[PDB]
Parts: sequence; C-alpha cells; structure tokens
Amino acid sequence: FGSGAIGYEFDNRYLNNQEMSAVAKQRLTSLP
Amino acid sequence: FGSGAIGYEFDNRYLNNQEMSAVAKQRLTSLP
Amino acid sequence: FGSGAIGYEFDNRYLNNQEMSAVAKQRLTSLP
Amino acid sequence: FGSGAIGYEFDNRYLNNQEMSAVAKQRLTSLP
Amino acid sequence: MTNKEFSDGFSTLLNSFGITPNITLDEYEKSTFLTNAQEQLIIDIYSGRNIIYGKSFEQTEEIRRYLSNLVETYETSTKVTGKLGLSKDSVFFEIPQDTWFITYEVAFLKDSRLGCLDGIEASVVPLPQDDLYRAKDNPFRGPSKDRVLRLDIKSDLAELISKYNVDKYLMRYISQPTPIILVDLPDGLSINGVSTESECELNPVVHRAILERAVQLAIISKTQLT
Amino acid sequence: MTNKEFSDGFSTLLNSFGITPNITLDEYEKSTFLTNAQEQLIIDIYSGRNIIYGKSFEQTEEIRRYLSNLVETYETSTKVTGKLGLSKDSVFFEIPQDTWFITYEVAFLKDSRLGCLDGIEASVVPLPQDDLYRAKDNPFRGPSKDRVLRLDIKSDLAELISKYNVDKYLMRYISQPTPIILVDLPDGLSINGVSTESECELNPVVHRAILERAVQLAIISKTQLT
Amino acid sequence: MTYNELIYMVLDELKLSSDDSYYTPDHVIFLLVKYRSFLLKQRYSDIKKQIPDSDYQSICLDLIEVPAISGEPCEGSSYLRSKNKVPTTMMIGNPRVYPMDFYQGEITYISRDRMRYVGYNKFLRNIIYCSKAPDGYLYFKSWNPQFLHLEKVSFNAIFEDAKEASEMACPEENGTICKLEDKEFPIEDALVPPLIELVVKELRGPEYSPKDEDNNAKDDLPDAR
Amino acid sequence: MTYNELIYMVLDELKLSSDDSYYTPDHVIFLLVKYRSFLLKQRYSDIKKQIPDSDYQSICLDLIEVPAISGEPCEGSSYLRSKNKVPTTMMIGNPRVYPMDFYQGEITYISRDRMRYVGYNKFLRNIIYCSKAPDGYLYFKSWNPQFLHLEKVSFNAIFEDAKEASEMACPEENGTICKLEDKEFPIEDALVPPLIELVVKELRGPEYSPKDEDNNAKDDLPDAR
Amino acid sequence: MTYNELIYMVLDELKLSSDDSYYTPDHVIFLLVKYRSFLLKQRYSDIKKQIPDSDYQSICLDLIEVPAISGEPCEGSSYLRSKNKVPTTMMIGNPRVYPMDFYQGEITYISRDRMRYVGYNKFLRNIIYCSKAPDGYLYFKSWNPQFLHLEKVSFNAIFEDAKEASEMACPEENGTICKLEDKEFPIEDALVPPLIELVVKELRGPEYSPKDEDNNAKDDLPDAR
Repeated sequence: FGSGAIGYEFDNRYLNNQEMSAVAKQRLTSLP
Repeated sequence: FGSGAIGYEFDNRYLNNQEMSAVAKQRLTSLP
Repeated sequence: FGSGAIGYEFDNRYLNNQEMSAVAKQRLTSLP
Repeated sequence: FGSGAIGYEFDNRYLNNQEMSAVAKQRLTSLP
Repeated sequence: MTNKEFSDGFSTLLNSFGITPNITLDEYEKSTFLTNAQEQLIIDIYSGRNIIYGKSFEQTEEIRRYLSNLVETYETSTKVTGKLGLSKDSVFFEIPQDTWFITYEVAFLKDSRLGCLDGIEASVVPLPQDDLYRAKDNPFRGPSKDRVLRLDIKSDLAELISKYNVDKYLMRYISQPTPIILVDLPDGLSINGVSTESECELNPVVHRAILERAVQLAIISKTQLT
Repeated sequence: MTNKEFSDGFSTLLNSFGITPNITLDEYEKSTFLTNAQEQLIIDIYSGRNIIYGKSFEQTEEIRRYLSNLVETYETSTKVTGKLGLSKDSVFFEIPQDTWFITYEVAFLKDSRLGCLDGIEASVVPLPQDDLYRAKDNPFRGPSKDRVLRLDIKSDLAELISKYNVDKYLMRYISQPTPIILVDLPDGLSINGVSTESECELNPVVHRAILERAVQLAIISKTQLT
Repeated sequence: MTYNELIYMVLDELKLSSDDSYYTPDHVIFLLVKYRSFLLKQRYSDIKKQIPDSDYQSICLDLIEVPAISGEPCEGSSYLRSKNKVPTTMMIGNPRVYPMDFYQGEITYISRDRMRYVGYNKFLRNIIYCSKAPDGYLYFKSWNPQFLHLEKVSFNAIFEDAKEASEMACPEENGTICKLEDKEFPIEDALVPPLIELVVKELRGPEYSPKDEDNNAKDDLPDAR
Repeated sequence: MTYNELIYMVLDELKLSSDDSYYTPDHVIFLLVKYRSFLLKQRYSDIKKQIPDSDYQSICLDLIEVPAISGEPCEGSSYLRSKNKVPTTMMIGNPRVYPMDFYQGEITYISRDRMRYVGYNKFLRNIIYCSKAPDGYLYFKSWNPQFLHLEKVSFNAIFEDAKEASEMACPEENGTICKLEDKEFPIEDALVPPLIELVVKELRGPEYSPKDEDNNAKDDLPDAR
Repeated sequence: MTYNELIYMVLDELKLSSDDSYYTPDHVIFLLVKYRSFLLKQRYSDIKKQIPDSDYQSICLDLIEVPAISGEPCEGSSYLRSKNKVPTTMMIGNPRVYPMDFYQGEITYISRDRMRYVGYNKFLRNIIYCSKAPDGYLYFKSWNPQFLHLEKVSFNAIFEDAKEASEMACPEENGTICKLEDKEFPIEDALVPPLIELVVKELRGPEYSPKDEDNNAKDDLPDAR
C-alpha cells in the first residue's frame, strides 16, 4: 500500500534534529 | 498486519531523545 | 505468532536510557 | 522453537549496563 | 420478444419439423423450459455465479438493465403481535410473500428517548444467530439509533431488534417474475399458479439469453438417458 | 451489405444447393439467425467479452465504428409522481423503453439554494443499494451539487436521489438495433415486433462478422443433436 | 494556479477519469486542503523562515457591534465582531487585519489570551486588537470608542483551511468567482510537487483495493471480493 | 532553449507521441513549471549563492493611479498599481523594477509588510517603492508626488510561475511571440537535466498504470482493467 | 573534437544507426549541450579551480548605438549594444570582451547590477563596461564619449549554451563553418567520458521502452504495447 503522512514528518523531524546539531556547533571566536 | 500506535510513539520518543541531545550542546559563549 | 509484553518494555527501557543520556549532558554554564 | 529465559536476562543485563553507563556521566556542577 | 416470438424463435432454434433429427415441444413444455431458464438465469445473476457474466446483482449496467424490472419497494407499519422472539425489544413484520431476496431494508424510529433525532432513518443489518448474543451489547455493531438487527424466522416474518420503537419498515426486494406462459393452459395446469398467458416482464435484452438457456434445458431433458 | 446481399452471401457461405452435403434455410430462418448473431455480437462487444475483439464499448476506434449507430441521446423534464422511494428527496424519470445500456447519464439542477451556480450540470452516479445508506450522508460520494445518485426501479424507471431539485435529465444510451429481416414476413410472424423488411443500421464493417456468426449459429442449430 | 489544475493533476496522476470512480474530486479537495496545512506546518514551524506571498489569503469581514455577554449595563463594554465565523489562522505566517488597504492603518491581530488584558498602557489606548474567540468569530477590542464605527476589514493570513478562507474570499474587480475550482489555490510552487506526491501516495493504495461488491447481506472484504 | 524543446524532450523520453495519449503536453508544461520553482528554491534558499541571468525573467507593467481605499478626502494618499495582476516572485534573487532601462532609475521593490512604514526618513522621500499587495497587483508608494506621473515600468525577478511571467513578457524588437511554446524557458541549463529527470520520474509510473476502461457503471481499477 | 564525433559516439554507444529510430541526433545535441553545462557547474562551482582553454568560446558581436529608453533628451546617455542577442555566460570561467585582440584593450564584463553604478571614480571614467541586460543583449556603458565609435568586439567566456555561442562563432581564416556538426565542441577531454556516460545513461532506458503503437484511438502504454 502507500501513505507518507507519518514517515514524512518523522524524516522532517530527523533532519530538524540534524539541523539543530549542526548549528549548535557554530561559534564566533575570540582572542585574536 | 498493521497497527502503528506503538511504533509511532517509539519513533516520536527516539526523535525527542535525539532533539534533547542536540539542544543540550547549545551554549552562549563568553570571553570576547 | 505475536506478543509485545516483553519487547515493549525493552524498547521503553532503551528509550529511558537514551533519555537519561540526553539529559545528563545538560549544563547551566558559568563564567560570563 | 522458543524459550526466552536466557534471552530476557541477557537483554535486561544489556539494558542495565547501558543504564549504568548513562548515570555514570551525571555530575552536579560547581564554579558559578 | 413476445410470446409468439418466443415460440417461433424457440422452434427455429431447435430446428423443429426439419429434415434432420430434431425436437418438437408442446407450448406447455416451451413455457416450462422458458420459465425454468428465466428463474435459473436471474438467480445465477443475482448470486454472481453465472460464468458468462460473472457479475452480481447491481455490479454493472448490464445486470442493472437485466433485473431492473424485478425490484419492488415495500412499506409496512403493522406489527405481528403474538410471536416469540430473542429479545424484549423485538418487533415482527410480515413479508410481502412474493419476495425472493431483500436488497435494501430500513426502519424508521419513533421514540421520545431520541431527543431531536426522531424519525432517524436506521439501517437494518441482517445478523446471524451466532453474533446475536455478543451483538446485543455491542455499542458499534448492536442495535442503536443508526442500526437495527433483523433475523429471519418461520411464517415469512422479520424480527427487528431495536433499542428504540420502530414505527415503519422500508424495504426493497427482488420480486417474483411473471412466468413465461405462451398459451392459456387447460384446466388444472398452471406455472407458478398462473393459468393464462403471461409475458416476461424483464427487459428485451435478456429474453434471448433466456431462450438459449431454455433450448439447452430442453436438449438436456430429451437427451439425459441416451 | 443489403438484405439481398445478406441472403445471397448466407447461401454462398452455407453452400446451399451444392453437390456436397449442406444446409438450406428459409428467409425467416436467415432473418432469425442474422438477428441473433447481430444482438449476440453487439452485447459481447459492449461487455468486452468477445475474445476476438476483447475491447469494450468505446475502447478503440474499431468498436466505435461498429456500435456508433446505436448511440441515442435523450432528454426529459417530466417526473413520475406516484412512486415509493428510498428517500424524501427522490424523483423518478421514465426510461425511453428502447434502451439497452445507459452509457452517459447527466442531470441538470434548478434550485435557489445553490446560488449563482443555478442550472449546474450534475453527474448521475449509478449506485448499488448496499452503498445507499452509507452514501446518503457521504459528503464525497453522496448527493450534492455536482453528483446525483440514480437507482434502477421497476417499470423502466430511474430514481434520482439529489440534495437539490432536479429539473432536467439527459441520457445517451445504446438502443435496440433494428432486426435484420430479409423479407416481408407473413401475418403473425415478426422479429422484435417488426414484420416488414428491416435493414441493419450498423456500419458495413461489422455486417460480414454478423454474417459469419449467423452462419455458425445455423450450423449449430442443425448440428446440435447429431 | 487554481484548485482545478491541482485537482486534475492529482486525478490524472491517479487516472480517476471515469465518472464511475470510487474516489471523486471531493476526496481530492479534502486531501489537498489538509496536506497543504500539513506541509506548511512541517516547513515553517521548526525555525522561523521567510514565508512567500503564495501561502496567504485575504478574507473580507463585515463587523457588527455585539454586547460582551448580554444587554446588561454592568456586563462590560461592547465589542465588534465579524458577522460570520472566521477561519482559523496558522501560527507560521504574518497575520494582519487591515482596513481594506494593506499599506495603512493599525489593527493588531493577537492571541485570545493576550486580548483579555490590552490597552492599559496609556499610549496603547487607541489601538484596535483582534482575536478569534472560541465562538469562532473574530472579536475586536479597544479603549477608544471610535472603533465601534468600523464597518469593514480585510484579514490577510495563512489560513488553516484553504477551502473556508477561499469561500470567504474578497470580491475581485471582475466580480465574485462562484466556483471554488476557479479560485486560486494558496501554496508556493516549491511545495506543490511534494503536495501532489503525498496525496497521490495517500490514494494510490486505496485506489486498487477490493470492495464489498456482492449484495448478499454479507461482508465480502475478507474474501477479497 | 524554449518551452517547446523542454516539453518535447520530456514527451519523447516518455514516448508520449500518439495523439491518443492520456498525458498531453499540458501536463508536461504544468509539471515543468512547478518543478522549476521547486528546484530553484531547493538550490537557492539554503544559503546565498549567485543566480545566473537565465533563471531571471522580465515583464511589462502599465501603471494606473488608484485610491487607497476608495474616493474619499481622508482615506489617505493615492497609490500607483499595475493594470494587471503581477506574478509572485521568489525570494532568492535580485528582484528589480526599472523604468525600461535596467541601468538607470531607482524604483525599490520591498516587502508588503515593510511598505506600510516607509519614506519617513528625510533623504528617502523621493524613492519609489513596490510590493505585491494581497489583491495581487503591484502597488507603488512614495512621498514625492511626481511618482504618480509614472506610466510604464518593467519588472525583473525569478518569478514563481514561468508561464504567468512569460504571458506578461516585454515585447521584443521583432514583436510579440504568440505561442508560449516559442518563448524562452527561464532556467539555467545546469538545472535542466535534474528537471527533466524529476518530471520523467513523475510521469513514468503513471504512464503504465491501468485505466477504468470499461463503460459499465462500475469502478474497474481494483481489477487492473 | 567536433560536435560530430561526440554525437556519433553517443549514437554508437546507443546503437541508434537506423534512420527509423525514435531518438534522432537532435536529442543527442540537446542532451550534450545541457549536460556540458551541468558538468561544468558541478566541477567549477564548489571551489575556485583552473578552467582549461577547451571550455571557452569566442563570439564576435557587432555593436550599434541605442538610446537608453527612447529618443528623448532627458532619458539619459546612449549605450552601445550588440546587434543580436548574446548567449548567457556561466559564472565559473574568465569572461572577457576584447577588441578583436585578446592581448590588448580593456573592456570589462561586469554584472547587471554593478553596471548601474560605474565610472564615478575619476580614474575609472575611461573604462568600457559590459553586461547582458534582461533584454538579452550585451549593453556597453562608459563616461568617455569615445566608446560610442566602437564597432566590433569579441567575447570569450564559458557560454551556458554551446549551440548558441557556436552559432555566433567568429569567422575562421578559411571561412565560416556552416554546419554545427563540423564546429568544435566546448569541453575538456577529462569531462568527455563522464558526459558521454551521463547522456548514454539518460537515453538507455528510454531506448527500449514501449510505444503507443496501435492506431486505434486508444492509449496503449498501460498494456506495454
């Protein structure tokens, strides 16, 4: 059969968690 | 067969755990 | 056959361990 | 065939090990 | 086709009074075989067991146009009083006595406990007797404002088990067809209780299928011991 | 092919009056078998059950060109008053009585409630009686401004269930073909109620297939007991 | 693009062309309208992003003065409210009630909870506030008795039901578009292929499933009839 | 490359050559434009990059003076709006309104929300502004009354619909091109193989799907007819 | 290498030798020209690398003086522009307009947006600037009225459509090459095997696909006819 109303949102949530992990390592450094 | 009332909750809980792991790394830096 | 009275609790325990690992990295920082 | 008196104990022991690993990272921080 | 046309075409198809070996039948046997073919064909078509069509009662326009002239609708509000039922809230309604199969079936409810849902058109669900005990307390398959359970019993009766009072009983069934009697029969003879001439009431499309089925039935009748 | 050509080709294919054993038919028998072959062929074509063609009513250009001459369009605004239906908002329309299968069926609506959409053409959906109860309340498959439910009932009628008033009823069906009668038949005789000569109204493309099927039916009629 | 183009794209992907089809275009409209909101939430709820102009719709409302509770003296000041019930906005876009001119006026669309307590600031005593009450109407509130003369407003937002807000669509220059199929569907093109894919996946399986086809007082689905 | 080349490339890869085909070139046109927008957003929304001139497209607009709300003395200053509705733009490139000479003039094209509060700065009082209003037209506003004399402008941007902006395209030196199929499709050639692949994948499965062929007052899809 | 060698390599890899083949060499030219730009962008857009000399082409343009908008006095200074529309360059190479000698002269090819504001620097008032307007022509601009006498320039760049820029190819010593097949294809050899692989993969599947072959007023693809 076929339906993506639950897999699409889980994939989107997985990629959102990856998004937050990626942007949580961003730092504007100091001590130049 | 099929019923996704326990698969959905476990996938959602896994994504919640991964989200909490992601946001737990966030910091607002200091020493500029 | 089918029965989830042992797999459900093991999955729940796995996600509980993931829960505790995720929340154990949470820190309220100092030195601002 | 089937008998889960040794699979159950090994899965429970694996989850116990993973739980001990999780809680062993917990700290109550200092230097505020 | 008309009765004269049934007879003439039937004789032509059997090659009656031809030079080769053939079969000649009386008009009474023509009526008998035509009626038997008619009833067998329409039962097979309703049940979907005919291989040539392989289709159910209203599953295509072909079958619609075949059996459109047998479906009759019936209403009744009179309840048979003295009978024994499988529930206190069980009412009995008489069947028109010419029914073969009930295809649509509905009950209208008049009870003060229905609030502003009075006269709610409730579906009549035919239920087996295995399911009845466990369906009485079912809140999803048992009697309700939107459900009535019907059980067939002796003397052509319909036991309607409902939670609320039932005032009317709307139903649509396949009716008895008028037999195909090609000649006014002598005293004593009759087909389905009919003695005079009786024309087929179905559509002309299926008359020829009836004709060929009757021809095959006649051939089997005369050639089942040879 | 004309009636004379039909008869002559029938005789030639049957090897009538040749030296070898053969079959000779009367013009009445030729007419009967030609009509039977015609109607069998077109019904099998419409249902898509002919193994030779294996195509439905308008599934290819060939079948279009075969049954193009039976497609008749019909319009009616009169409603039959006294009939018992399965809903309050049920209107009944007569069928032309020469219909074989309804292929297009649409209904124009005139009501104030559908304001500025008045005179909307609406798709008549033939619906079985199983689905009627659970389709009355269905907002996607039930009656609405763009959809009407038609149920076949007795006496060649069409029960149109609509949420809005139905003003006009349009049809395009397959008609009774005129029989293939090769001679003015004597008194009493007729094919489909027609006694005089009647030429096939279909295209000449299918006349020879009809002739072949009629010949095969003739041999079957003469050679079903030997 | 219009409702017609999306609907018939879905139908042609599914090849539901015959009038004797189980899944009518109404199923398509329902699925499209729901999956639109689903996709918009999935894309514009995680983190704040630019919302294009295609996702929005303008409804026009006619306001009427109503008592707070009833006609009593002490039942509080009166409110204006839209004559008809208003669609529910999603919380992802830029909702705005404007006085028939988007580039002028200040009518603030706020939450239900906030509007209980607004205008106490002396400099904010002349600002009209809006919210959708649990009644389903858009209620207006302010401390400046001039607001009660307001007669017409237009509300621009990413409404949660495209069908409802399109039915409440504002009159165009030519005139009103009666048929919903001729109105414009509220979604950016970059979200249209995913929307069609989701709807077509939703109805592909059901399209070829068996039916309870025999009229025999029996359930015929277990036998794959 | 023109619309014809892309359309017929998709058709020939699908081998939809017979005129008796379910999927006509209009399906192809619709899918091509929607996947164009999809691909452009997928490529040029994550981070900022260079947009080539090929994804850009131009239209000709005729401006008419209109009231803000209606003709009244106190309803505010008038606006200039395009006579016809304007296609929605994609927020990925360099939208620009110019007075028929790209290398001259400063007519800023800003967000609709920003355009409310604009021109108060003393040095920004002679700058002409634009924003596609919820009505669908491109409204113009400025504090220097000379803007109302402006009669005709052009608008370059990466438009949401290639077809809508192609219909409103500027006249060429030779003249107008009557057929949409003879106009230049607005996408870079580096994005064309992905687009053709996506559209062919969209229509490959459906191309071989069963149809409800029989005319029998029945749904024939479950039987794979 | 020439267009002929690449085209016939693709055809022979596909074995499209019969004249009665669905996919003609024109499909091959289209796919080759698009996949060339695709590969060049994929290789020379991530990070800046040396571009070989094979990826470039020289077109020769004939310039004509044109008004900025029309013949009005106050409509600004006039521009030169190429007589015919110019191909769109990719942003990966070293575009350069030169006065028929690559090793001499300074004509700067800049972006459309930049050329609005150039030459205000007093030392840059004698530099000719170039850009492709949305009209599709190459427009020239400078503050030194001597530029308007310029009659011929040649433009060397990695053009986004090999067919267009090859059609505009500069006259050779022997003479013009009429047939495109005899001209030289613009790509480095290290990108040729990947290009052939991509095109052959693109047409391998479609090569063996079924056709709607029966002329019966019917779609015959669902039946794999």
